[PDB]
Amino acid sequence: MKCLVTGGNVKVLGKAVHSLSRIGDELYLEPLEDGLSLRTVNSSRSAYACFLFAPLFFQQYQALRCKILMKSFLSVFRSLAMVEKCCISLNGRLVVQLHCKFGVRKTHNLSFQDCESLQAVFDPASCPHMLRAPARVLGEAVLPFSPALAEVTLGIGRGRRVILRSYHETAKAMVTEMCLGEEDFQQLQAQEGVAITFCLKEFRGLLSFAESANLNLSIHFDAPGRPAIFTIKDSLLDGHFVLATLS
Amino acid sequence: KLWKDLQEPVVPDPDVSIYLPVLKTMKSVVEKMKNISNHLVIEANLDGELNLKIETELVCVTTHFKDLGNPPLASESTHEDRNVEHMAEVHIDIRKLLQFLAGQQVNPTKALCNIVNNKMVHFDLLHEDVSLQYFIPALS
Amino acid sequence: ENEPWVDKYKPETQHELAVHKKKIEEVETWLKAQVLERQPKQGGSILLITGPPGCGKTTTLKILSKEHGIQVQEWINPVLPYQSQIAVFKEFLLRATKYNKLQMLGDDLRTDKKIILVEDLPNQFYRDSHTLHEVLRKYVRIGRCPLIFIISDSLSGDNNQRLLFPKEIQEECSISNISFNPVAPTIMMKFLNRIVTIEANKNGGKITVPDKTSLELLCQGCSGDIRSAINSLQFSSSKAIGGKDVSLFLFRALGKILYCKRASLTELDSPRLPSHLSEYERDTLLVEPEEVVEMSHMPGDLFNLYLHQNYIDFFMEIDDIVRASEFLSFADILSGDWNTRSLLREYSTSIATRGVMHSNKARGYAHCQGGGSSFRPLHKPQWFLINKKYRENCLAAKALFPDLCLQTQLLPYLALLTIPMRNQAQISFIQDIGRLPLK
Amino acid sequence: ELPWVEKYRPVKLNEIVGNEDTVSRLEVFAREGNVPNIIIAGPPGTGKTTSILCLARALLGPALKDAMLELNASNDRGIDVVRNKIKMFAQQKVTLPKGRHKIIILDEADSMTDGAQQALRRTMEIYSKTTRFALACNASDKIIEPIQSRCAVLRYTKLTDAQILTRLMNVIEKERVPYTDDGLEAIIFTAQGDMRQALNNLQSTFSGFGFINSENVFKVCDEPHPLLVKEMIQHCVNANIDEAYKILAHLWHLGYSPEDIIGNIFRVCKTFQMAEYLKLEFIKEIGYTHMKIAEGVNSLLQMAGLLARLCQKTM
Amino acid sequence: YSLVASLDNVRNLSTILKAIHFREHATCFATKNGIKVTVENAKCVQANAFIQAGIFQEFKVQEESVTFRINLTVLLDCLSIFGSSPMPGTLTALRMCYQGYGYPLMLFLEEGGVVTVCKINTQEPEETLDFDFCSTNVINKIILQSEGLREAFSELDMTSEVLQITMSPDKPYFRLSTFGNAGSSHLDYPKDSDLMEAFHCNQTQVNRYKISLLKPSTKALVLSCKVSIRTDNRGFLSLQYMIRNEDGQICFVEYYCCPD
DNA sequence: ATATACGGGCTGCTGTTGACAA
DNA sequence: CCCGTATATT
Ligand SMILES: Nc1ncnc2c1ncn2[C@@H]1O[C@H](COP(=O)(O)OP(=O)(O)OP(O)(O)=S)[C@@H](O)[C@H]1O
Ligand SMILES: Nc1ncnc2c1ncn2[C@@H]1O[C@H](COP(=O)(O)OP(=O)(O)OP(O)(O)=S)[C@@H](O)[C@H]1O
Repeated sequence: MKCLVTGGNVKVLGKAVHSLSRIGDELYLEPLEDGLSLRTVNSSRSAYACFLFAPLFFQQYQALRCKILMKSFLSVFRSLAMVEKCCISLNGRLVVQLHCKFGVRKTHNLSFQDCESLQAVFDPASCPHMLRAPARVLGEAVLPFSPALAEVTLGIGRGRRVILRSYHETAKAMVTEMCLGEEDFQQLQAQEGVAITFCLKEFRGLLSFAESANLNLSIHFDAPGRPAIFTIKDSLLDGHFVLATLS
Repeated sequence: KLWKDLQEPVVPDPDVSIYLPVLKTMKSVVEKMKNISNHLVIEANLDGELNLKIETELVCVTTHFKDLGNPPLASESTHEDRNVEHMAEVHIDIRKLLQFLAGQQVNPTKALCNIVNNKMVHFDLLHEDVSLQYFIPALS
Repeated sequence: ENEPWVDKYKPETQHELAVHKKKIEEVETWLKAQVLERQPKQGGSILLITGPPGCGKTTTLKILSKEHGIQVQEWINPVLPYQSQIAVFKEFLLRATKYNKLQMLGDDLRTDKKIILVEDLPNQFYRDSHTLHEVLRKYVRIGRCPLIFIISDSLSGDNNQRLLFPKEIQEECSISNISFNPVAPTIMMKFLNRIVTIEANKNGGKITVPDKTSLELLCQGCSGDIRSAINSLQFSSSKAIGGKDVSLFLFRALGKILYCKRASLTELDSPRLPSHLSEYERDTLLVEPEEVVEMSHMPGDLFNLYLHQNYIDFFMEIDDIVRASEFLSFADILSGDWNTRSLLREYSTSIATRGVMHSNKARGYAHCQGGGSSFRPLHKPQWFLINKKYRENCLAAKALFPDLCLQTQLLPYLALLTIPMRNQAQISFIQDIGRLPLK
Repeated sequence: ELPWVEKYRPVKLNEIVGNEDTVSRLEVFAREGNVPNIIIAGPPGTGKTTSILCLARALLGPALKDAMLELNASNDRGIDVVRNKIKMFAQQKVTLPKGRHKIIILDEADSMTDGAQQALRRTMEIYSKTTRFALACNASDKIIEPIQSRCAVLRYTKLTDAQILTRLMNVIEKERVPYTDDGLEAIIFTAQGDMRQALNNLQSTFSGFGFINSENVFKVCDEPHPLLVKEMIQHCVNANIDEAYKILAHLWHLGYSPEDIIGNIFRVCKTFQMAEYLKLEFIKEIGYTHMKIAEGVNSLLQMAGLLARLCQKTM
Repeated sequence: YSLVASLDNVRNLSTILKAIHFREHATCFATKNGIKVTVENAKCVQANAFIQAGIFQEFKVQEESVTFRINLTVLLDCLSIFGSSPMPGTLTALRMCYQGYGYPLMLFLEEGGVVTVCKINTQEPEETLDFDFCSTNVINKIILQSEGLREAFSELDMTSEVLQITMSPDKPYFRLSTFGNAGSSHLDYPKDSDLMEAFHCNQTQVNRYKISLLKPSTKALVLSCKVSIRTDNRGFLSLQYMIRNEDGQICFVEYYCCPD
């Protein structure tokens, strides 16, 4: 394994690492035959986030699977990704050598333990419904909500419109009924009342990474109980997020 | 049944009514004073002198303000036997004054302080069209 | 040759467990009656599992869950490199109770029923003990899948278990109970014999098999705990070891003190009372009071109170009672200050125990215990409630006639007051003190 | 350099002259290499820590620096940082040839709080396929039951005279010190079990005398106290106050505080061979006298009165 | 009245004192040339300052030198009692008087018509070590900038216990190592850069230092413009800083630490 | 004819130093 | 500690 990242890709790599840290507690590193894969899974295994990086830096695997505590990586790339080059290899130790301005070089040796291969099963083709929209609109749509919320419900109203609500399970709390218009979204294959209920934190990490170059999301929601899929496509970057729905 | 208990607090006859200084400097001084101790003494004079005093077993600090215009008092027949150099200072706990100074963000034009001898300090502010009445109990 | 014998001979099938069949059957019928009668409207529930360490509570549950195809959810404490610990715990609980796993890559797929197992409780739960009650109430309100709690307890020093579940949340939350017992000698004997036979059949070299005479010695000094027994067997088979400390189960220590197991005065050279102390001759004793009191892990001032509560019923004469009472009073005197209360405390307990033991001359004549000692339970001191009532009544007398002496001088006047006055909650207090039963 | 108590430390495992069973079993286990977690207990001055360190060094060899963890009482053992570091070391993977594992040693574990032990007991049952524990302590009642419930408890004992004499002879032969049999007997008598104390006493005697004659040993200081009180109690048993006061006067003129004497009197009295009535009364009188002494009124007259009251009981 | 001192820009003294503030007490030294405040900790680490007579406008001393011990936290709080964020155009003036032994220290502050009076009673003195680092036995010396190590020393607070400093003429010219829970972290600094004003190391030197003693150097590094590192034959470390004020003067702060 | 488990009684009444969660 | 009772097994 040998990767040499040069340019502004360091910032987007750090943002992806931050989103994964916001989702999961451990980081799975897997060199595939077509690039690098970063994987993370929630503690209760109710959410799964994967970033596949198309060959863009130097990718060359084999001369092959690891997992690391994620707080260490998060701290390293929060304090050391503001930096003109990055180098990643596998000695034996994981070297995260980081070239900097002038002649300063910083090296980071880390400890890893053997783990199994993590994967999931998603069927985007099997999903009837489909929704597409720019990420900025959705990010603006989730701003009025308080930062202490747990569950959010997405639905399609009567009249071809979207609706985001606040699911609550006599000292109650506030409720929100934010609504949008069909003229902002670009593609809707929906129905006359199909709605789903999911979490918020992983969605917030997804939106945080998706609010950089004005990317477009894609939601494939199905009947309640079945998982939802959030897919982000870019030039040289693929990402897929799988959540769970209340049944 | 509780409608009477939320009525506007009554304002007794103030022993001394004094114009207040700029709020930012007073807030900064009080904030720096919070570290040393949790007790403060406020003193109001008849010539527009406002004194903030703390006295510990190790350090004693006193801050003076002068040239504060005394508003024309309604009772003009009760000043022939009251010493101008006399004062009606009081002592309060510095935990509720700091909140009141920190909340404000703009300096109004109706900054008034009414001080009584026994157990009461009262603040009057008015900005644009909104009036604020502040009541801080004494006896820290 | 890379794992210990504890981790190498684990029970795969149910029949390889070292637990009595009835307990396994009870856990199994509870779990299977929950699974079979799983109503769609069934709410949450909490199961409590207790027992001394090293009996096999976790392994039997895991085996029974795997046999019937049940998903289990563990709870491992997160590792620090702002959010509170309780916040993380509640978030995990909500996620586990609400949603399910996705697909994984190779699992026991056909699952829609699961239980949550929590063993590694956080420290804040031990320090506070009041967040747990709110968490349990919320779970009972919003629970779907049952919650199983596993606790490890010893005979003396059980503060954590009673602090966590103080008989009130169990009563008002409808929590069940299942208690294990130490493994019987025969079961451990048969399993140890099987293990040593398996090692012997390995051959490889001429190694001395451990002697049989030490094999029951190994099981005798372990008190029904498999893991230390296997560890000691591994240590001893290299060519007694495993002296786990005992806790003595305080209610057993009280009986040991109060029953005075005596001997028939075997011929020895013990000193005798020469001429005039002929009424103080006693038979040989086979108990050390100091070790008994120390091993119960209790403060001395509490042991003396329990002895004072429970020592009367075992006596038959009055003079011995007088002597015992005098000894107890003298033991009390030595601890009445505050600066030197902890410098000298062993004297009081030792004096009280030895006085109560020696003063019983009726019982202390060897072959004179036939017959009696019926099925009698002990009790608890009554001084605590009376003292607390005295203190609260002190305050209720002071602050409300404040213009101890008031209870000693003014309260006699109150007792001879008996006239009404202008209040509502005070007439009840007046009628409280002054209406003691009297014919 | 170092004194004789820390320079003559064994480096191998057969130089230890303590117990014979546990040491041989530990040598066999070091030969094989599948040790479980162990807890060592016993009186001070034996060599528990020496045995543990020698076992670890024999197990690892050249990879001791990067595969061993040692923790002490001077080092902070709270809950947070210790649990974090322990989990880092347990989860971290290292390569070991056949059966050697990673070793975590926590010396004097009795000083840990309940929270530290309760957080530690989880890590000691999962990562057993790549790591193992080893604990040394003095009081074994401090360690909670669940931690003991999965460990092998090895209990040492106070050394006898033969092994002490053999190792002392080895030291003398190494250092070429002229000796005498009665002087060595006196040194062993002063030792009273602990071995580092014996070596320190011998070095102190040899410092500025050049001989280990008994007179030189007693002159350069020390002397054992309890056996004098043991005779005194026997004297007061038979109503011999005149003979009882002599030893008390000797001890008081020797320079011993009342509390130090009165504690030893109680300690010797508990483990004695008398009746029950006499033991009860003696304990009562000693308790009252100790309360009086602790209150501040300490002098020779109080001890004399205590002796008189003890002698009055037997008449 | 022994010594009296007056000034119109409290900020210079305030920042000089804040650059050395990590203990609770300090010892002063008033001499015909100026003040000198020093502090020590663990009998190994020692930090000292210097405020020459050029800064002052009204300075008066009597007879010989004057020594007294003062609490640093209270003095620093009293100095900056008018807010540590003045807009350009607002200044504060102070006057201080010390009337000999056995009497407190006066402090009269004024700004824009507001006048404050405070007193600090002093209980002196202590004893100071003799850390003589004259430039005669110094073997390794370097001078370098601050913006290079702003983040570097900011990226130095972990759960480690020892910091390793190695300097050699060749290969790792100036390398810092930190061994923690996760792993090693090297921060090599080469020569011929924008922050390498003079490299004159003679022989290789590798040493270990305690994090607890060397941590409070961050405050001196933040409010600085240049840093000089010196180490002698034995291995004692001397750090020299250079701070400037608004007027355009220069003051120095020195740190002395001992190796493990 | 012999080994093993139910039944009933416990959380409880001034000063100086130290660890934990925020 | 203490007494009496219901079930597995040879
Ligand atoms: N027949 C057996 N029955 C039970 N455990 C066995 C048996 N044979 C081997 N073991 C081993 O003993 C272990 C039992 O662990 P225990 O510590 O007794 O379980 P535990 O109930 O969780 O104890 P705690 O939690 O400390 S109260 C199993 O995990 C096996 O590794
Ligand atoms: N069994 C032994 N054989 C030989 N020397 C011993 C033995 N036990 C103790 N020593 C001596 O004791 C000296 C230091 O004792 P330690 O082994 O450090 O005591 P310890 O085992 O750590 O027990 P502690 O720490 O006092 S509770 C060594 O240098 C030895 O000379």
